[PDB]
Amino acid sequence: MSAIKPDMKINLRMEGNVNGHHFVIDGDGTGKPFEGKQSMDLEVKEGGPLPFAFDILTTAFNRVFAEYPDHIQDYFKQSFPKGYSWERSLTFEDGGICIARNDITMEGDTFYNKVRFHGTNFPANGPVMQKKTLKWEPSTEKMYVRDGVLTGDIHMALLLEGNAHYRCDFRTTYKAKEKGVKLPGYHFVDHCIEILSHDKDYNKVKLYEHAVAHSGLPDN
Ligand SMILES: O=S([O-])[O-]
Ligand SMILES: O=S([O-])[O-]
Repeated sequence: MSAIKPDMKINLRMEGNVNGHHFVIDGDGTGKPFEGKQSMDLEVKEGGPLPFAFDILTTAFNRVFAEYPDHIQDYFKQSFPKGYSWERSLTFEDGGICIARNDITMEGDTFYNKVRFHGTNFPANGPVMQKKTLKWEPSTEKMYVRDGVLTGDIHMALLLEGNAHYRCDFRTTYKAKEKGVKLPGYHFVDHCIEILSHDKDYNKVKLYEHAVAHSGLPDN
């Protein structure tokens, strides 16, 4: 009923535009759905070298890849073989705003990902456009249903030069392709995302995420 393997390939193409700058990015990677770990090699095919911080894009490059325990419904693994899509708002504290789409589908041992990323109102002297971002801090997503739709909220923070932080609020909606796929209870998903290596101008990046679901206190 699932057909999600313990090892899967990941195939991804992103087209997008931030502060007027258009780009295209390709990803080929591998992951381990049931351990909640994945890794990806990203390559810019148009719009390079990007005039903005690469970190803003990186959560755009699948909650399938998260370790769900048994007492929590796993909507993402239950949305296959047919797949699902998500939509995200990234509200930055200094007025920068991004919206994002991923349409996720499966052929054999490979997830396919049609991704769209649009950003604006980023200040010219901000960390994004000055490229002063170091990494996303690990996070904790909250998952809840709001009018028959699974929703994730995250207080994200980008570490900057000098250990300052640049805030971002995520809200993501998640939508199974198949009707009447069972919504889960209110729960959490810890994340940690990480650029493992990158070339100088970020035309080549190697990314890794690790995520695990939990009920919160007292259970976790
Ligand atoms: O857990 S992360 O730092 O690889
Ligand atoms: O479950 S709480 O009340 O400790």
